[PDB]
Amino acid sequence: LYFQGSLELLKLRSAECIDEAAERLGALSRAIWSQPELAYEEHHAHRVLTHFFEREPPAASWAVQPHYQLPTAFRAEWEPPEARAPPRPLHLGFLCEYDALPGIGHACGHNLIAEVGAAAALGVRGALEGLPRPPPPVKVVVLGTPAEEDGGGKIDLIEAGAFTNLDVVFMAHPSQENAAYLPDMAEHDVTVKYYGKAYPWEGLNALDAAVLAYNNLSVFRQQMKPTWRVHGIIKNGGVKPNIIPSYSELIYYFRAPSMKELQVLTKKAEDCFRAAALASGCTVEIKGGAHDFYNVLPNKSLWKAYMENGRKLGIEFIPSGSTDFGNVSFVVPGIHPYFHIGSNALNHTEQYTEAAGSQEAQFYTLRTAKALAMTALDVIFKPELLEGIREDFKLKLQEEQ
Amino acid sequence: LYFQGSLELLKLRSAECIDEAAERLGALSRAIWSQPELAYEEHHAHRVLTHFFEREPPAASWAVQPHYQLPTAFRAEWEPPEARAPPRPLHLGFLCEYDALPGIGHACGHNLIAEVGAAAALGVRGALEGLPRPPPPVKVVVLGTPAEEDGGGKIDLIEAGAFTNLDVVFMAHPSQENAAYLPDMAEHDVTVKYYGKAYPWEGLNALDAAVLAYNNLSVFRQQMKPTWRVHGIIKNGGVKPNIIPSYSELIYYFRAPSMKELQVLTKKAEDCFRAAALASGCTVEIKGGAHDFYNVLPNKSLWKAYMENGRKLGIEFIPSGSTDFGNVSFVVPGIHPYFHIGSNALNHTEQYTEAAGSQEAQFYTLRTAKALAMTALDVIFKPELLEGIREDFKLKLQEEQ
Amino acid sequence: LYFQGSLELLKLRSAECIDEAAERLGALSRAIWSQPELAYEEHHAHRVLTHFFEREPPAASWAVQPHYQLPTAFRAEWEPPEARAPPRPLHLGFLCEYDALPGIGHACGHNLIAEVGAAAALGVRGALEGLPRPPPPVKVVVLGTPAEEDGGGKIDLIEAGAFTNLDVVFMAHPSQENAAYLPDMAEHDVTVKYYGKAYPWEGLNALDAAVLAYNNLSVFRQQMKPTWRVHGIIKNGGVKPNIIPSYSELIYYFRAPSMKELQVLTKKAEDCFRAAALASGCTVEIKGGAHDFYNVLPNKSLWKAYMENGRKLGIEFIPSGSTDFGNVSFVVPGIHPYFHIGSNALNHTEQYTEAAGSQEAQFYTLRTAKALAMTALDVIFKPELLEGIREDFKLKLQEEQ
Amino acid sequence: LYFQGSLELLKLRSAECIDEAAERLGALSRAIWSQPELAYEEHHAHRVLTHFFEREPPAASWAVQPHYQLPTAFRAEWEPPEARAPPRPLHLGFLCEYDALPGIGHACGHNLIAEVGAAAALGVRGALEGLPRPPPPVKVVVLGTPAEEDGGGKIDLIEAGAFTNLDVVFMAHPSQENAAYLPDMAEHDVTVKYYGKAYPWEGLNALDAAVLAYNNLSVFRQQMKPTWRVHGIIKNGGVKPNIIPSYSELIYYFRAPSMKELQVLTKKAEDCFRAAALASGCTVEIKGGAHDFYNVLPNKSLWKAYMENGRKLGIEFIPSGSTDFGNVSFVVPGIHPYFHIGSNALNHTEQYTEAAGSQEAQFYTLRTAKALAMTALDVIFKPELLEGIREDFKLKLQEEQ
Ligand SMILES: [Zn+2]
Ligand SMILES: [Zn+2]
Ligand SMILES: [Zn+2]
Ligand SMILES: [Zn+2]
Ligand SMILES: [Zn+2]
Ligand SMILES: [Zn+2]
Ligand SMILES: [Zn+2]
Ligand SMILES: [Zn+2]
Repeated sequence: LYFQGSLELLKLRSAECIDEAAERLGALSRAIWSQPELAYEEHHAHRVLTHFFEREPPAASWAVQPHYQLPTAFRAEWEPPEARAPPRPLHLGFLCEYDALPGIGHACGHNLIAEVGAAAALGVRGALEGLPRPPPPVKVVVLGTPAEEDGGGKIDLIEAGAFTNLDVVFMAHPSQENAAYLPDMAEHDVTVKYYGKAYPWEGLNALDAAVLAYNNLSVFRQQMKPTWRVHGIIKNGGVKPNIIPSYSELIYYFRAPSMKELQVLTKKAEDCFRAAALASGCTVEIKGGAHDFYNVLPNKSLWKAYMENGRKLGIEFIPSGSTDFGNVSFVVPGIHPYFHIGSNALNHTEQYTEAAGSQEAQFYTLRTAKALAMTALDVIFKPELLEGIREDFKLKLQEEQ
Repeated sequence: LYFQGSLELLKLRSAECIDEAAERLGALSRAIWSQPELAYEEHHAHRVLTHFFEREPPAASWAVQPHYQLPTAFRAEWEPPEARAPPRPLHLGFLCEYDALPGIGHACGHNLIAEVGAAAALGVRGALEGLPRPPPPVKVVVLGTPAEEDGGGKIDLIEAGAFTNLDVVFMAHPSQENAAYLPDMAEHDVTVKYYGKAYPWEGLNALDAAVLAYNNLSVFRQQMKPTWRVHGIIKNGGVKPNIIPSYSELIYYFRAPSMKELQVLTKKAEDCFRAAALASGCTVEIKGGAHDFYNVLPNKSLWKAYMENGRKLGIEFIPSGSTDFGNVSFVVPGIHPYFHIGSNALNHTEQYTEAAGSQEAQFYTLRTAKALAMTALDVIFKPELLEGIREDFKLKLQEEQ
Repeated sequence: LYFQGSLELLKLRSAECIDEAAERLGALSRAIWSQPELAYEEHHAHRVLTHFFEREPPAASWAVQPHYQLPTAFRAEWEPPEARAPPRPLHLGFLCEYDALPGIGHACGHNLIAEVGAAAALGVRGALEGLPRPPPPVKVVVLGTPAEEDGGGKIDLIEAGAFTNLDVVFMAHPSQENAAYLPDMAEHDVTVKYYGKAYPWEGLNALDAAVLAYNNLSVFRQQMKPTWRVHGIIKNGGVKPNIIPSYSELIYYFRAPSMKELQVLTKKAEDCFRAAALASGCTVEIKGGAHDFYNVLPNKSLWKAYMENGRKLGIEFIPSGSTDFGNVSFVVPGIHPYFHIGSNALNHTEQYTEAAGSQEAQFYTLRTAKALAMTALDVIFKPELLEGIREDFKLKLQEEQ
Repeated sequence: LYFQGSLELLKLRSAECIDEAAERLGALSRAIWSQPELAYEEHHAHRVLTHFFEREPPAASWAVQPHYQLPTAFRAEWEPPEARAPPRPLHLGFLCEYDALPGIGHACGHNLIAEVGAAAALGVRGALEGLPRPPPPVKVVVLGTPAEEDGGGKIDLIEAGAFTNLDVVFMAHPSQENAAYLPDMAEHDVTVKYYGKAYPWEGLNALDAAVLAYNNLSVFRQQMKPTWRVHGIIKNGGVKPNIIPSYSELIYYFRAPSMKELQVLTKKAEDCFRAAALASGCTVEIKGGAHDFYNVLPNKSLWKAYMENGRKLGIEFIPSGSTDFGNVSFVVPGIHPYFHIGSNALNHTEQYTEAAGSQEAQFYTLRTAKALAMTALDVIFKPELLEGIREDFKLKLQEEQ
């Protein structure tokens, strides 16, 4: 309330600090949206974002590390520059995504994800910078995570230990409605290659193998759990009709709400692929993807605290697929709310690219960044909340084996 | 020629003896045709045929053994009753078939097969009975072989040793044209049963197994040798749609021109059946038929001698499927000529039953019986022919491993 | 409260009247459970239930009509016998089901459905019988509806106009948990018959038609809405392998949450069935079931009033498939709550038959009957509720076209 | 015999003229074999062959027309230069093929086909050049026909009228054995394209269409005539698994021994392709090849005359697929004998390329060219043969509708 240094007053400061930075935050979104770049090729977005945190006044007050582990990834850190000597500081992480989609551009609104992560972290710092009483030990960490749509850049960062010292991690994703949580499933990719032998009696038909595998999985759909998903293509199904195909290649991905269910679904698919080899006489290589994507672990305490802030900002509550943030949420407590940006268009369509770059989307983006920053302030000043986040994180970890 | 006791004169005697017996031979065909009986159920035909050889004058001059090994099989033997004491007699076999088809009756003309086997043997005896100079040691053996269309009664007789002491075996089969030999293939029967487990996620779908097996074999047809044949049905594909089928059953038969090719074809089918089990998660029982049918081994010497007789009778030369005579032809040299009976109807159709019982078919049946009997006389009096039959039989046996 | 003739006091009377009748209501359930009868064959259950309402004291105070429209259906009615002359009486319906399942008996607990419908109606009458002040014009109607698991006896009753004068209809169904509503989908049954022509070149393969139809639907599953369901069997897939099958027969049922979605799903299946005919060369008969089952329309006012009563009885809130009550709920406002009976066994399994007939299930059955009866009392004495039920019923009817 | 100007003496002259030209004919084969060129790209072979006939002494005695209708086709003509004025001259055609195979080179021995056509025509001219008595009116015509393995260059030449004035046409093809005729079937090519629409419920799956078409044809194989052939590939079966494929493409070719059978086979395939569209909901384009290849019409008189010559040369008598010579044989009487070249390797394999260019193949090639040339001499001097060829050609034309 009207009290010296209230949490409600710090929350107001962070919202004022975000409104003051609206112009240059909009420029940041425009720079990434206008130059769409694909996974691991986000060189321009990496330059724009590293320069953004280097130029925040005072110069070099954000400690920026470009090319952090990945060439297009980065890391920016800020803390109050004073020590006292008590005693573990709180580490709060904010993620920026910035990879686009082939052909249609930023049809997932990833330019706004970079903006919202930068804005939230800016707002937190400004609320803590305007504090007389020595501020609690906090480090604001920003991580640029490339290649969300393909590869999974967060996973490469996890393998470098980038998340081992974070206590909470925040990010947000533009969608069609406002929701503090939405079920993103685990995912496993696979590439299947069949090899036979090229009169047609003396023939092993690798095209038959591909078709029989397709038939095997198709009838299996009747026994799939209703939450499971299986999609795939025949990449190579022959070259010339006068030669019996001695090579075929399929590309599939499977999805399930948990890792244990995903392993069961993957094993039944493996049987379907191996059966086609047995029936055709071909040999088969089944090569899984480099990284499995994890389902997103929810955190009741963090989500309930986030919704209470958004309701004050005026957000009314009620996705794209699977994200490498699920791997993050398995090692650091986090939230990944989806927000609406003034459009009815669907994600990963051409009309969403229009909305993602529109002037009208800027209001909704900064508003949700305000909600993230206030939620970070809650964790900083409510120790009962921090233990609540850690309790919910520990319990959900056991239920996922 | 016009020489005392010429082979040409004995051949004429056998034709006269067959013409004299035309009336009662026609009655024999009529008795079997008018009362069609199925495999192993030919009780009436067994009575008619045993009574036929018992009534041939003088009474009991044919040594008849009813219920020989099988209830509806029989054996009849005749030899010149005088001994001399020299020295191995020649054993000449003639087979009678007499089983019909379900519903359509004697649509394969099996009544005429019984007639032609009885007639040939009658003609041989009459040619040798009217001989003054002590006749060469010969035993005429007639074997009633039931269950040709299903089961294979000749094979049951082979297992009892019925063919171990025969030197040559004769029979003939009514068809659409006249041919001393026609390619009957080997055959292997199989019954495939799938077992699963009965919400549908917790389900093993045995109907999927049947359909996937069908798909597996269907695409395999492109790589089958053009002489191979595969036919099958889904006998049991479920009972009620609201229960996931936990049981399915297929019935298939495979055909190939040789036993070595048939084993290769059977092994690829086995892979197709097992792949469906792997893809569906079901277990599978693959039960082969009680008896595999063999392809018919030709005998150049016997066939060339048969065609030379038929040409004298006026027969001009150029099938149903697979016959257990192929198993016989692997242990005794034999011939299985097909003959035309005055009709364009196809075997195993309703209109062939009409032809098989017609008066017009009697002329062609007795004519081909005349050709068989003269061919038997050739073997009896041409030792160079007998060794030629045995040489060709020995060589063909090696080529079939 | 402690007021002369309170609704809370009438609700207590109905619970006392149900407890007093527990012994003979248990006997009623035992009589149906011990003699399981199938659809349209429930002659013994029809006798037991008609005799039950005829014996309720005073004799013939329930007006019983046996063999109502169907041979095993019945109708029982009671009202206060006094007229006043004001003015439309309220008609309250209670349904009794009593058909079992082949082999496993009453694995859906339908004996308890008959009991709960009889008990609810008994409790309502006893609450209104013990009233001095002239009671509001009410008619309690009980309808025996045979053949729920097959055929749909309620639909036959709808076609006779049995529901045209009911204002509200009640029934309850034993399951695994307590829920005032659970989503039962619409359903459409179909029987598909393929006709071809019986050498195999001159052949139309009706078995191919069945298998191709199966393949057509199987790959379609990937594009089915996740709430849709398709299940089917190959009833007839051939008779003998040596005859090319000229006839095949499939039996399928489809489910969708609305009639509009069900028509779309049925049309795509029709394309899959017709494509198999085109590909094989066969003709096809597609024969839909005699009666389509409708999805169950919820009624917010009735369900919220029912849950408020159950909470007082001690019921804690949170199915089998599709029911012909959905057709009823489209013409009369109704509720179809599911209740737990002391077991973890699943419906339509052998172990549920054990629970359905157990002594332990009697407490839960009478308890839910108490909840239904009190809910009926709410409708009788709260005119604001009756209009609320009619408003919600009218609006839901428009959303379903 | 030893008679002035005997046909046997002219036949000897043609064999001597071919032996004298062995060195430069071998060089011709070597020039084409060492520089393999594909269909319609045979620029170097066109230069070599046109220069060959231009250099035959006396210069320009062969009237050479380069770039005849096609850029790599050619035409060379020779006749005795003297007129007499009687009266229609005999036109005798010899074809040269010279296109190779992708990757493996001249694995069909087409370099030897060019050689044998040049050699036969050289031998005919030399036999007629060494004649005093005015020679009968004959024109020797050589036609370079490119693109046999793809496209069908003879068909392009037929459409230009190149064959309308030929009386007999000769060519020969290296294989594994010596045969005056071998059954080459008719062929029809087709390209099938499926178009759908890209959540997956709102999806038309063009990949399903391709797979269902494959299933439709696969089960049809059981009812195909045993002489029919169907082969095909899935050229395009998707691009990325996360997008439902809205486009697929198949490439198939069908073969049958006659055009009437080929139309029936093509119509059943058309049904299979259209059924997949109906089942999937996609639209379909079925585009047949630019040119259908015809089966080769035999000519008993020409073949019997050819075998009588080859037997004198020492050839003992007893393929690759389908050839555009079948279209030629439908408008001009011709023969297309296959000859052995000293190898057991199969056509269109890497080891056949070795044999085709070997020194050992030259003897067999020149020998068969001798047989062709003597057969041409038979037609020139036996008018009874010419009418016999024309009678057999006319009758076979009616049997093919
Ligand atoms: Zn995305
Ligand atoms: Zn995204
Ligand atoms: Zn038969
Ligand atoms: Zn037969
Ligand atoms: Zn039920
Ligand atoms: Zn039920
Ligand atoms: Zn070739
Ligand atoms: Zn070629």
